[PDB]
Amino acid sequence: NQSVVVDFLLPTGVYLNFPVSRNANLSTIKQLLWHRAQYEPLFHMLSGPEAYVFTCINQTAEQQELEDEQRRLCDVQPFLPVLRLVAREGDRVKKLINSQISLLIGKGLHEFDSLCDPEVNDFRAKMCQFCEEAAARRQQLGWEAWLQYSFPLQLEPSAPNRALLVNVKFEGSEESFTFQVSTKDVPLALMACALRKKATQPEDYTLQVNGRHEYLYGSYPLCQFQYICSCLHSGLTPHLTMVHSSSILAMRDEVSLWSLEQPFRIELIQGSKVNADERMKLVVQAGLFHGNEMLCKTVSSSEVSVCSEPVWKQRLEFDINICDLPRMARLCFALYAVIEDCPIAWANLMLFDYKDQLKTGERCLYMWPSVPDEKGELLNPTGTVRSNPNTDSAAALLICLPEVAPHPVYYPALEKILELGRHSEEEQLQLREILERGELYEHEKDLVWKLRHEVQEHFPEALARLLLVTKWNKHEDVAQMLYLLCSWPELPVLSALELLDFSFPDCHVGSFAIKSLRKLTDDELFQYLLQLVQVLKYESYLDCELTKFLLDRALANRKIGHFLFWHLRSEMHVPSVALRFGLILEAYCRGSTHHMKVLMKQGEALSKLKALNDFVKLSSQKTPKPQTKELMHLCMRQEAYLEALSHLQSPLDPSTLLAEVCVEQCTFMDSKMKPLWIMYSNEEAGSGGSVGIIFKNGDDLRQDMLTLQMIQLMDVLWKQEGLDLRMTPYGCLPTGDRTGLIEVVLRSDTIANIQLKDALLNWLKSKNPGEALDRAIEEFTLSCAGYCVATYVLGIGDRHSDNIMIRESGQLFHIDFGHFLGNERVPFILTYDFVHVIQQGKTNNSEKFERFRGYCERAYTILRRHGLLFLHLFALMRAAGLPELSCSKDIQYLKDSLALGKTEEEALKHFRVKFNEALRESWKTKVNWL
Amino acid sequence: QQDDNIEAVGKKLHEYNTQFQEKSREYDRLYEDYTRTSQEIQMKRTAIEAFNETIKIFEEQCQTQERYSKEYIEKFGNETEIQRIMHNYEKLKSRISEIVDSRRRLEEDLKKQAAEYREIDKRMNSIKPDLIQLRKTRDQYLMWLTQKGVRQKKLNEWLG
Ligand SMILES: O=C(C1CC1)N1CCC[C@]12C(=O)Nc1ccc(-c3ccc4nccnc4c3)cc12
Repeated sequence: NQSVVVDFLLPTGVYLNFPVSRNANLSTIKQLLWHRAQYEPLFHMLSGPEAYVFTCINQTAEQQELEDEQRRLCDVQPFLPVLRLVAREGDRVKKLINSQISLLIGKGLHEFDSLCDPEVNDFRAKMCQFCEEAAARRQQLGWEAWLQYSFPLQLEPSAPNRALLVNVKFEGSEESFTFQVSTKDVPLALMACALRKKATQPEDYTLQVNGRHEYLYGSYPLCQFQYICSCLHSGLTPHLTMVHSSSILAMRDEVSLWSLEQPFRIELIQGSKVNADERMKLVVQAGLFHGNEMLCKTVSSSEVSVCSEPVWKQRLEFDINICDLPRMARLCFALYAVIEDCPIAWANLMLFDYKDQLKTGERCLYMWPSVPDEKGELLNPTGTVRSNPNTDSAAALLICLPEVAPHPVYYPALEKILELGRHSEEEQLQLREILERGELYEHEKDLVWKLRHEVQEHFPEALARLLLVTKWNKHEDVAQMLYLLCSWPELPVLSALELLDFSFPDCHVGSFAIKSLRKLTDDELFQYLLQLVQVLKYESYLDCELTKFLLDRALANRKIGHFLFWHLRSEMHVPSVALRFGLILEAYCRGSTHHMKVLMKQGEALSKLKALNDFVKLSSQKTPKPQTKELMHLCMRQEAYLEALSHLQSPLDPSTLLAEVCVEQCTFMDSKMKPLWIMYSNEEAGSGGSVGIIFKNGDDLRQDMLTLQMIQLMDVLWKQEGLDLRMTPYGCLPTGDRTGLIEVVLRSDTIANIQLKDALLNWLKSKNPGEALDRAIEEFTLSCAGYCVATYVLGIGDRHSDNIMIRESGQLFHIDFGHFLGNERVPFILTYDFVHVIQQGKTNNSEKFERFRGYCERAYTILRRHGLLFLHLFALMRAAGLPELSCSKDIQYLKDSLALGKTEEEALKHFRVKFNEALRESWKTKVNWL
Repeated sequence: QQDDNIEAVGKKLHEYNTQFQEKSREYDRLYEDYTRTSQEIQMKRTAIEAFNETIKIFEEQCQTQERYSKEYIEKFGNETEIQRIMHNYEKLKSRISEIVDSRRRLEEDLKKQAAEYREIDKRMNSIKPDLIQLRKTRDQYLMWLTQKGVRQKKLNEWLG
């Protein structure tokens, strides 16, 4: 029901308990409280209502001063209905942000303090300072810079000389100007024209794509802008708005290590809260690692008897001296259960801490449970270094690092490495052969190591090969390798992407990789943002270069920060990254107060949609669809719901405004998880006046995102070389635990639906009558090619009429990418009914059909040229632990799909055969129906 | 020096594969419960923190009531204002006990769900040997049939 009894604690010590409406804002609750407090003792002592602020305990267990009193008690969602009156005192700005961050990032800030961890304490101090400075600095500079930050340009991958008409208006005025300008006119010239036409000075304006935060500015012609290019293509008139600089200011405003030759050792002491077979015995297998490489042979404990609290009190000694241990040395445990084999659990530990100090004394590791995979390896060196946050219930291994020296010891500084690393026709042929044309063989490894000065001089791109041949168990070899690395020439982006892989743990390698990624444009960095976030799971320490780099780009570009926020926020349920991701989101937030407000609004919409979908899920199983639909409308229409779901920036595109929910057009889909189909209005021109979002809850959307990201990357690579295959790379955004959003492509239907012989061909006639049909067949042709190559290369099977869609424009696109990388080889696939439409209804139309074959072939050719980029991006995504992208074989599938082990012509000849066979297979499939 | 028929080994491949797929689905169900239970325990631990923080402000209010009342309440001939102040303070004290009672109730749930967590992980760790043995066995039989030169399409139909 509506009302809730609320406990009120007054600053005099007096206590009131009366009921209030869940829907009542805190301002309304102040008045009712004062009205009742006057009939209670010590009233006269109190100051006025406005002299106090309500304090509650929110859902994240923190105290929150509720400064915004236009908020409903039900929105505030305090732990128990308890409100305390306190003074408005001290830094109210600091107290409000700290409270908002906690709610926004999911995790409460207090949970960072509770750790009593210097490494967390130093990360928060250093990174929050850096983000606050960058945001203060940002507040100084001029509306243009701030517009570049807030609303960076959406350009066609250009970054035809026709002329067309453009509707223009001014800010706060119903009247408008239509007039022709050139496709190649820069945007200032459009501004000057509407200024003179207003009168019948212009650099203190900008052009807003209206109903949107998409602005047109800078030295770029009209056709290079996505809004224009989109408008040109459809033949629709762009609609703009002139906006005065002052209106943009309105928005802006509101002992040495190498001396220790004694071998490295631990005391294994005790296990804890172990859950195992009483009949069996327990073993702890231990090993040292640097990336994937064993630094020495593994060593085991004795077989102690299975119990909750097993005790070893054993010493484990390793075939390596302390002086040999590289910076990123990693001690890796697994608790095994044996008779007289069961991996129980595992835990890894860095030997040097975040300040470079060799660790000494008792350390208590809270283990992660082992999963059985195909590889079935003994230890799990790729695993996280962070301790399991379930510290009360989770298994644990107590061990003791020994006191190796009277004074504490650090890994040597850079200068001391340069010192040790300074002092050191025929063979060119064996090296050339080995490098030029992936796993090397130990005979090759010692040659590459010998001719390593030759690799830096003649094969700079082979740095990665050289780093693996290096013997990281020998400090001499490490010192020599790092000496070269400091003088190594800058590698291109493609090479640097490879160096972010787990095989390269050393901080000087990550540093060097990031140095070479600093040349990324914001556009290109956007294409790899998903892979760069997953790579953080391989990081050892919290303060790392890749984190600083990502916060630098997030603070300088608001779009990058938006998608950085959501990639991190959607994994805050995941215990292994919650802490790391939480700290980055706190720092991000402190450098991004404006966007905090946008993300707060988006977070509450999603919270309401989760609650809404959970209602619809239940009802579906209780009652038929039309009355569930009408109950969903009733629930949405409630003041709180409707306000939460209205007037927010799209999480899918912050420049898009989801303004007015269209309740009667809202529904849900008949899929398992009953995903909600939410419709919205806006102040846009035409097609974009109406927009839709699918809120999905219960499925993993990460597979679809990766797939759509890769189709988006393919489209850019294709468009970059002057081929537009009319793709539909719709937005997909994970937002939470098995939760995210999908952008509805409107004026589209599934092929099954439209087929209710020339049923597609008719549907295109009815949507493109008369002289529009030739365009619609070309849209279909070009898109069909693109999605034929795309699904082939990625290995996406299970493609049918229920998961393939046509746009009224004619464009084909795919949905619900469940599978990829074969999860046997998926053949290249031609569907007869698509060949039918391509041929213009004719049995035989060679002219057209060859053009479709070239589109497919040109497309397949452009992806092979960029195939290493696909491999490197896929290699980093292994960090995400998707079922279908686990291992070298899943990577191998792309090398074979793109045929990267074959010459360009050989590849193109093999593709042709597969093409031809798929055409012959096209006939035999269609012949079997009723 | 270097230390049965195909249809029979193919039958056992089919069996062992079926047993393996079944034991994978079983383990998978437990790993949902393990993950779900880990998310619930964590939520209960933060809710316990939320109780503690709620009680902390009630005990500050008591402290406030006793300090702020005393230095005032010497003004006695209103024995009437005094009983109102005390009864109001007894009303506050009475409400802490309800909150304490609720926090204790939640502490008992978590004690139970901590034990469920430990059982899931126990049952998970007694299924792993079966699962792993059943995978390695499945793979031994594939390797044998491939060596014997059995065609991929006969293997495919035994794996389904
Ligand atoms: O089910 C509905 C109504 C209940 C909401 N509808 C309304 C139009 C046709 C249809 C339909 O009957 N089946 C179906 C399947 C998929 C999409 C669809 C449409 C657009 C997308 N865009 C991106 C990603 N996925 C998309 C998926 C749309 C539909």
